[PDB]
Amino acid sequence: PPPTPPQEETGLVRLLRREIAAVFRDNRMIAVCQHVALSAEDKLLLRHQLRKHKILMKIFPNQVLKPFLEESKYQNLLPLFVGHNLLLVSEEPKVKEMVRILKGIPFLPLLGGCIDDTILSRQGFINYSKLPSLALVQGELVGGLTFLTAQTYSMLQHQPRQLTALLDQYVKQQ
Amino acid sequence: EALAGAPLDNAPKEYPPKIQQLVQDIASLTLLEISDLNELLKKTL
Amino acid sequence: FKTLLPVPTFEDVAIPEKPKLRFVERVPLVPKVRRERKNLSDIRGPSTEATEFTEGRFAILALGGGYLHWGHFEMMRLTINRSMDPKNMFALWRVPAPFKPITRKGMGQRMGGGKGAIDHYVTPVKAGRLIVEMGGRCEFKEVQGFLDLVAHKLPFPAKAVSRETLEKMRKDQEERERNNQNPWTFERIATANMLGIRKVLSPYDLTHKGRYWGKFYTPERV
Amino acid sequence: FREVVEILDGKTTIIEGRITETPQESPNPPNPTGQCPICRWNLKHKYNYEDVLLLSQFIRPHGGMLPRRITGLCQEEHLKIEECVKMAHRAGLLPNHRPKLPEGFVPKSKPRLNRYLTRWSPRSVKPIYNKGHRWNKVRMPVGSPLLKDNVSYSGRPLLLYH
Amino acid sequence: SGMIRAIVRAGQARPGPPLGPILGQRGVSINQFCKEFNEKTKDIKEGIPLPTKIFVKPDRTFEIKIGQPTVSYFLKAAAGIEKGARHTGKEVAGLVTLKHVYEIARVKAQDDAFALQDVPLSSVVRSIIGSARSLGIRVVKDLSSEELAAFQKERALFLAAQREADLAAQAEAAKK
Amino acid sequence: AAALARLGLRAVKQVRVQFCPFEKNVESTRTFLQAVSSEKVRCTNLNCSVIADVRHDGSEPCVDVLFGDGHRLIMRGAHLTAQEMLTAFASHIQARG
RNA sequence: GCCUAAAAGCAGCCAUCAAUUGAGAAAGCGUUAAAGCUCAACAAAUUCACCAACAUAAUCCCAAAAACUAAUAACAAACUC
Ligand SMILES: [Mg+2]
Ligand SMILES: [Mg+2]
Ligand SMILES: [Mg+2]
Ligand SMILES: [Mg+2]
Ligand SMILES: [Mg+2]
Ligand SMILES: [Mg+2]
Ligand SMILES: [Mg+2]
Ligand SMILES: [Zn+2]
Repeated sequence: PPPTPPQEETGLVRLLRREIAAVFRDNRMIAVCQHVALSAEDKLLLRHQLRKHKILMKIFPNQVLKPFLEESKYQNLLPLFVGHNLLLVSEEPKVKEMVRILKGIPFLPLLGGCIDDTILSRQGFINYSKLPSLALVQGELVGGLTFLTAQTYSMLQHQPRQLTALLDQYVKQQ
Repeated sequence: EALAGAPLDNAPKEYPPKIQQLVQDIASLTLLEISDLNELLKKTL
Repeated sequence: FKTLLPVPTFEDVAIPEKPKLRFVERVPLVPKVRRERKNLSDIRGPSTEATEFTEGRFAILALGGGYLHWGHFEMMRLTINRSMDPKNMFALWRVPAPFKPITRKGMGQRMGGGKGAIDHYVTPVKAGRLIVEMGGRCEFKEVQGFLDLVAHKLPFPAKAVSRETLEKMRKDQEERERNNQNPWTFERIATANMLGIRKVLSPYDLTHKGRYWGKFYTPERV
Repeated sequence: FREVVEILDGKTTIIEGRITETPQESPNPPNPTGQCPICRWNLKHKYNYEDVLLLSQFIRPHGGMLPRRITGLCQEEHLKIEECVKMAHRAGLLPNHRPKLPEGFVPKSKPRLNRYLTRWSPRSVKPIYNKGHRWNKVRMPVGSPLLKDNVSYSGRPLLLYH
Repeated sequence: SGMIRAIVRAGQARPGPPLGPILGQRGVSINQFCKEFNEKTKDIKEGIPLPTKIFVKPDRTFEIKIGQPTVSYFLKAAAGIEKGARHTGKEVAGLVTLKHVYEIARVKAQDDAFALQDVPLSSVVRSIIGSARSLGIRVVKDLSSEELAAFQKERALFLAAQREADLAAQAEAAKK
Repeated sequence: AAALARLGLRAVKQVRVQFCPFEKNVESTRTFLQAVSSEKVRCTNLNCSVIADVRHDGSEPCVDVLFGDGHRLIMRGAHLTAQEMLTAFASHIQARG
């Protein structure tokens, strides 16, 4: 064949690229699910139940999403965008309500996604949802750090406490 | 640059090396340094 | 997925008043009292006048020769006026009213005795002539689809063409006649009087170049 | 090649896909610059209804044609190869490419008439009863008109109608 | 059976067509449906239409979902004109304000469609403006002291002359 | 999905599709899953149970269809076309149903 | 939105806006009117896909026949040697 007549980028594909870039740069939770062909009423009901938690959904064509993803650092998501796709976009990720609202529908499975640049599967999302909060784990960090000295002091103070316990046992026996 | 290798829990055995090197940095310090770090953490957070 | 292509927008095309076709008379206001001869030169050969677009954009091009009378005029008028859009489309005639008289005789009359009586009037049309020329803010596919019926019902073979289609077919004709492979061409042979073929040919063949034979026009003959 | 295997085990159907080994293309093509398979193997205007080894490369085991999007041939040569396969099937070549019916192979019928270079179908042509005169002759077509551009070592055109 | 869309008045739900034969073919009773509709819309001003969706199950049972009244009715009421204009864009039917448009949006947002769709009041206001321009009613920014009556007298004269011309044209067509 | 919509899928109990989204032969599997989870299949019968099992290290997609004729159709579709799986399932449920 | 008994995208006339990533006050089927079946728009893929085909008379159809061995062949007059 003759040499390639190279194609030009159009305004629509430029807008799509800019939108995908803004999505992947701004928000934190980017979940990838299989867009199930459901009725429009149920789709709007799910829209409302997601807007209650303030997590939105987007849909991008594969012809514009595959090249962007294979060019960016998210090339590990290529086998996820083969069929129908749905990008759940959320700021300040809270996967608990998302898993709860997807449990109510049996044939709508969570494929995967990234939570703060951490690509996880469905089991990874389940583990992240069951995991405690950031404030709670930060409060537990210092506790687990000082637990060594706490157990040290406990062992140092339990020696006089053993006599007290034996004395209380002898009192209770009589 | 690139992102992580997309791990899962079915065969989870590789942990971030930053955690291990931070644990080593903690364990390679004396008790007074650990007390200073704990005091600074309790004051800030 | 599919890229959105822009739609052709028309704003400089001004739709004139009375966009539909006008009424034509079967016999003109001044009927010819003197009977004329049926010259065939008005059909033989290519058309000399009304071969280009004036104000319209589509047209009914006749690839042959023949006669058009009040019946065909009424057919075309009714069909176009009922299948056109007077708000976005306008039409115009490219052929005048029927003026050439035709003589007829009643059955049972032997040959001779004089000329017949003027029965009706017709309009001579040559090959390569436009019949109806239309314009407006419409596309080419719909006007072609709705004018192919009239092109079929016309006596001579006709096609619903436009400026672009006519230019394209003329460029194709020029390309074919200039890249033809055989060194022997009808025009060259007739002009050089090769093989004494002028005994069989006609003096009008020197101009027709073997493309026009009687009333038929074959565009695939270089 | 992919094969669908079905197993019946107590009202339970097991349908599985099995991939076998398929032979690849020969290593040295005579004209590697051609995009089409035949046009690059320089078999254009070379094959015919007699060449069975070439036609048998792309046909289903039940005599079916292989799709163009999977084969890769140019449109003209694909149509020519389809015509050649039809003509070979009608002529009686490719004996191992018919469906096996043990119930229908028993009731033998009238012997198959020996034919070759047939254009139409054996059950869709009506015999010519008028046959025409010399000037208006109803010619009997033989062979496909798509193969009129074959190389003629004898130089004479191929009689497509006789 | 499935879903059926209907637009009936508040309390004027009669068991005749064009509502009778539908539920008759479906299977459910007509008198029972009319009684349910009247007892559910008894507090509504009788005379206004409101859309309803009837979900009929295979066991000849039916459930009703009523929405907010017709936006065409809302606009006709806010304009004070009973029947909208004929030649939309060529003639003026009524005159409403952005205040009335926002009020209609606020009172109609509480419906099934705008409840399923998490849209702000701006979308509903734009839809109301579109429906008003379809009806032919002009929407001025803020002009209502007497201009409403100044246009109303001219609209009344226009509709009176229009009715006279319609009667004259009907008589002419009958005589021709 | 129109085939399963017009075939009358009222005679099925449970349909489960077990797959791993991080494999390289899940195209036909997810196509079949969407074709059987379309809205028309749902409105054809509401007593059926559609389940989509998602794993990460299974590496073997499968489809299990249990229907009340005491029948269990198991299709380990890892290389089969989605259309082939659909037509085989349709023929089987039409023959036994 | 008007007329009509009904005109719910479609006897008709006028407007042809408005949200969703995305759906025309609707380009054909269908009802008396509905309902319902489609087209185009998103998400799923993306072989080629614009028009071109048409019976017939009378005694009995009328050489048989042949798609590939090389052809600016050959056979072919009251023409010319
Ligand atoms: Mg004609
Ligand atoms: Mg929008
Ligand atoms: Mg479509
Ligand atoms: Mg007949
Ligand atoms: Mg004979
Ligand atoms: Mg001789
Ligand atoms: Mg002599
Ligand atoms: Zn080729």
